[PDB]
Amino acid sequence: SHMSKAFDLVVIGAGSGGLEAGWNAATLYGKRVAVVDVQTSHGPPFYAALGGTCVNVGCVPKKLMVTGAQYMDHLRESAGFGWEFDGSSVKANWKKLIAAKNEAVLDINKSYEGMFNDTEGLDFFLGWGSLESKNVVVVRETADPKSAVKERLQADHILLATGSWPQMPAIPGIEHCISSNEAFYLPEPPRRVLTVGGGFISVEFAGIFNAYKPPGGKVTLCYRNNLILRGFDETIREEVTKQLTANGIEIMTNENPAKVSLNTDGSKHVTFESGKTLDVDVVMMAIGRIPRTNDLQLGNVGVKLTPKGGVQVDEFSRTNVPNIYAIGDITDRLMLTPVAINEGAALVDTVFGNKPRKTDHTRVASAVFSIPPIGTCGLIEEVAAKEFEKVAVYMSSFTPLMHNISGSKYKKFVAKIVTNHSDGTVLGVHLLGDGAPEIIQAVGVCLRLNAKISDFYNTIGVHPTSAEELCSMRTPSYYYVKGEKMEK
Amino acid sequence: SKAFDLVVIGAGSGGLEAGWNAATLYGKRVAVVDVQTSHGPPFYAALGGTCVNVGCVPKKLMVTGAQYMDHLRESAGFGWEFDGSSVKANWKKLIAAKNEAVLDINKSYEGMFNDTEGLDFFLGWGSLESKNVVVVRETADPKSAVKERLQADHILLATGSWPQMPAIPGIEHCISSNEAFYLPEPPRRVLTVGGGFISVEFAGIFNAYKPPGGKVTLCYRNNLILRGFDETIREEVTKQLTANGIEIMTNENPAKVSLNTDGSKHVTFESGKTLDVDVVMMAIGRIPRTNDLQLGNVGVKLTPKGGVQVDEFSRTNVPNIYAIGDITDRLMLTPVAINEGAALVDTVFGNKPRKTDHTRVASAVFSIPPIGTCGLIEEVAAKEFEKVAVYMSSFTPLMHNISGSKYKKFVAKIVTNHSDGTVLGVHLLGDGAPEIIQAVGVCLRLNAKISDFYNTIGVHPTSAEELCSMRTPSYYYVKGEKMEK
Ligand SMILES: Cc1cc2nc3c(=O)[nH]c(=O)nc-3n(C[C@H](O)[C@H](O)[C@H](O)COP(=O)(O)OP(=O)(O)OC[C@H]3O[C@@H](n4cnc5c(N)ncnc54)[C@H](O)[C@@H]3O)c2cc1C
Ligand SMILES: Cc1cc2nc3c(=O)[nH]c(=O)nc-3n(C[C@H](O)[C@H](O)[C@H](O)COP(=O)(O)OP(=O)(O)OC[C@H]3O[C@@H](n4cnc5c(N)ncnc54)[C@H](O)[C@@H]3O)c2cc1C
Ligand SMILES: COC(=O)CN1C(C)=Nc2ccc(Br)cc2[C@@H]1c1ccccc1
Ligand SMILES: COC(=O)CN1C(C)=Nc2ccc(Br)cc2[C@@H]1c1ccccc1
Ligand SMILES: [Cl-]
Ligand SMILES: [Cl-]
Ligand SMILES: [Cl-]
Ligand SMILES: [Cl-]
Ligand code: NA
Ligand code: NA
Ligand code: NA
Repeated sequence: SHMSKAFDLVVIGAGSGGLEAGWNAATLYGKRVAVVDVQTSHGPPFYAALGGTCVNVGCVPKKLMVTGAQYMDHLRESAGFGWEFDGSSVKANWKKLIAAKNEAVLDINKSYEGMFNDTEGLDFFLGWGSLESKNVVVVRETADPKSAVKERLQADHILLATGSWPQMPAIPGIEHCISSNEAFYLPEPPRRVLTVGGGFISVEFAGIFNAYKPPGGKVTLCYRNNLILRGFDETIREEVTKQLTANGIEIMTNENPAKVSLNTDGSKHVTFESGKTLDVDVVMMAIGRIPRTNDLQLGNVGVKLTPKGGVQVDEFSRTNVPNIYAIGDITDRLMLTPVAINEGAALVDTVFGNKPRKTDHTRVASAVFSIPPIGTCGLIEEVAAKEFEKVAVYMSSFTPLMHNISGSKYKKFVAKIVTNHSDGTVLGVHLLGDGAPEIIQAVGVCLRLNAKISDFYNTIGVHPTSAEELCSMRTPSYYYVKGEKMEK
Repeated sequence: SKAFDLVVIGAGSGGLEAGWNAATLYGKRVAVVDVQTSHGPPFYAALGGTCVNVGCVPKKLMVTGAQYMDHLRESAGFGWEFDGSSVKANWKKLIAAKNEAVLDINKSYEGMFNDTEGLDFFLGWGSLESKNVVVVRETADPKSAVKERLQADHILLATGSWPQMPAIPGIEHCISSNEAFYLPEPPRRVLTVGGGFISVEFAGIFNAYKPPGGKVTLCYRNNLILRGFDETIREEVTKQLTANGIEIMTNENPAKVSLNTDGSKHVTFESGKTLDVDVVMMAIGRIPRTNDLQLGNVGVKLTPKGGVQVDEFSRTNVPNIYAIGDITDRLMLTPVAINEGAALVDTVFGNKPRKTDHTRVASAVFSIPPIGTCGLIEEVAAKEFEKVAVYMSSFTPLMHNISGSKYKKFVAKIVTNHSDGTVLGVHLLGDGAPEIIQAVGVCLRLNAKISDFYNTIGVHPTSAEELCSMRTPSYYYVKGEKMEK
């Protein structure tokens, strides 16, 4: 006999949260830390890898792809500013985009491999981790619990940071579908695609495919309810629909796939609940992400799950079992890279540092890299209204000037500030238009600072920008007093 | 004769706000005077002011059109394929395009005049006849035909500013930005003389629209362009403009310009260096526009510098004459004039004294790539506070690894008061900087601490988020001296 490798902390999942935790504990509390993940670089079969979802199959590569997409707009829009070239000569090369995105992701993988190798107290382990018991973490050959054990890891504390995975509805033909995962690796651009879901990934991939589809190509997005983007400011959801339609993407609302069968030429025949049908080369299922709890064998130690099925955790990320924590998408709060980063740091502060700290989950700034994009932070009006007696809304939506010249007149900029009209505290900011995501960041700081609308208007404009619009609104566009919209 | 509550000389940023606010929010009767109704030669500025006619609005659009130079090329990295050899930058098309945008705002501003009760527009040149009387002559010549005398309870000087033309031999062969907005064809060779934003912004505009064998040279008399801006940013913007083909001549200054028979220009510098160019633009400064105002008649006092003298409340030495905007010669910014012009009206036709706050004012340079800035630069803060800390981040973003523009570093710097952690200045370079900085302005109004920044959760992926992920200073200034203690 001989000893198992021993750690202060073992983290399952080398992603947005786990990596911040592992890093913080190794470089700032002098701890020995094990991080398990299922591949060392991006791609099939498991897509996520060293770096996590954000890095291999999320924020980073999609943003490249959305930048890739924006050139369709750019090239068209430049004629207005006098640019001339052979429009007939223009083709959008997917192969070449993917190959770019790929090796860029690979550099991030390779770069984090090197940082493990270079950081004393931080080691990586390739495989599937699970819980044999409350202080033992087994790393196995595959997700199957009968796969050969690779190593047993003795751990004082255990960090569950496995993230989330696409939710695939049980319908006939679901095997004929794909997910965000596979989208990143289509070998050639789909000609007709249907993205299923009215959420941020679907809306996003739609514009991507929209830009890179060949010939008489068509992109259809569908949503089970009236209006895409549940959770976002309601003017934005409408504007963004009209703008997605304008770039030639079509929206199916109050529609939901019920089955998919294969056509004899390999294409996809989709029947919705309503009897309706649609033929596409690809069906991208993007209807929700579910916490990834199944391979962890949490039964072995009895970690309680919420009804929705995420790892239940207190405001400090602790499970019903001492020394086991969870952060990030597996917890089913806000599914965002920076919330997982801020969650892991805080956990490590709490447990290894002198300074206990908990993640603030309100007033989190976020974006949607649609074309144009949304930038948002804080409460939307319909929520604000329920919880505050008097709520004011300030609004503005010129179609901006450059887009009068550029040809895309359909490209509005909406800006919205939602306030507690009783003292003027800004509860929420909601934007759609070019630069929206870049603008919203400091608004985050503003909110954490309890900024009042008076603080917004009293600050002096930067001209000429779209952001200056936010310091020009002084008169409310309308209100809500106890629950009810009014206007005066 | 005609007579009024408020008479405004200059239908510009400051004055048209002043006007409208007095005329609509207070029911007062108002005159506004300008020399032209729409944009362009001969007077360039016109109804709408500098910013609309020959300022922010037109340059923004032209810079937006320059950027497509960068855009068209960077599209390749993302797999866009097209015939590169068929690419032409059509200047006349952009100028025509810019001209209708500007023309339209003019027209609708004249639309606001004919729609609005008790605010009237007057064509011609304004001048102080008497402390209650404004003459509108037909031209700047103070001996020309009177068109109106306007009886003026209160008077407003908002005639803006004008390009400074140094009195060197053959100065007459140079243009300023005014003419630059109207050039019939894009120069093959251009010298922009000046280190400030107007010179820089135009440098890059001509750089994109230059015909095939062309070259944009910029000169500054001192060592580094953009005095007043963050130094890391000045040095970077310099390296990045160089990589995009614009030559920066530092430590050089024109002593004269003489005209060649083919129309071009022979620029001779103090150093004895010479360079031949198609156009010489002069953007070395902008002066108060007070020559034509006939101020002598009442003795409104100007300073040593030449701007009308004013207190915190825009008031001149002469009771009931006031001055806002560029004419006063502080912050030369459209939104500032607009703030000045409206606090004025509130402090004069209402409840509360209101003073425009000149500090911590966010601003931008629309260079390629753009700067956005707010609050103090580090050297100035090391002279007022005892422990200054500098927070720094300078990666070349990934989209630019893929793009081909590996030289496109994003710079993000926070200057702090290290004793309490108050942020005093935030300086940005890179795509988006002018948009990012706006809400930083608000922060700086709410007393933001460096920790108020790191504690806010970032939006990913954005450049902005870098402002929210700096916790350890890169270096310091201790009681004057720079170090990493
Ligand atoms: C398509 C897409 C686009 C997105 N775009 C954005 C965006 O633009 N901005 C933004 O803020 N957020 C975005 N997100 C969200 C962001 O990716 C996630 O919120 C974040 O990556 C998850 O945080 P996490 O800590 O839970 O780590 P994760 O990265 O999700 O998980 C880490 C790792 O756990 C591993 N793992 C799973 N099971 C095991 C096993 N038991 N053993 C070992 N390892 C295991 C996985 O391989 C993975 O590498 C996007 C997400 C997706 C899917
Ligand atoms: C190239 C350039 C780019 C610029 N870019 C920006 C920018 O991006 N952002 C920014 O904030 N600022 C910018 N500015 C500066 C901004 O334009 C000015 O600060 C602003 O317009 C000043 O407003 P004002 O009220 O003082 O008067 P102005 O807007 O300058 O208007 C003064 C008016 O007075 C009129 N006038 C002059 N003499 C008389 C007379 N005797 N009788 C009657 N009328 C008269 C003029 O015709 C003019 O319309 C830029 C300026 C230039 C030159
Ligand atoms: C240069 O600093 C780093 O790149 C190290 N990292 C830090 C500080 N936090 C992370 C958060 C999320 C991810 Br995904 C990656 C990091 C990286 C990192 C690299 C290697 C091992 C752990 C963390
Ligand atoms: C279209 O904007 C308006 O509602 C009227 N304006 C206001 C409120 N402020 C201005 C500040 C600077 C300038 Br330049 C222009 C305006 C316009 C305006 C237009 C015409 C006459 C007076 C004011
Ligand atoms: Cl292709
Ligand atoms: Cl759905
Ligand atoms: Cl041309
Ligand atoms: Cl100079
Ligand atoms: Na190591
Ligand atoms: Na303002
Ligand atoms: Na942060």
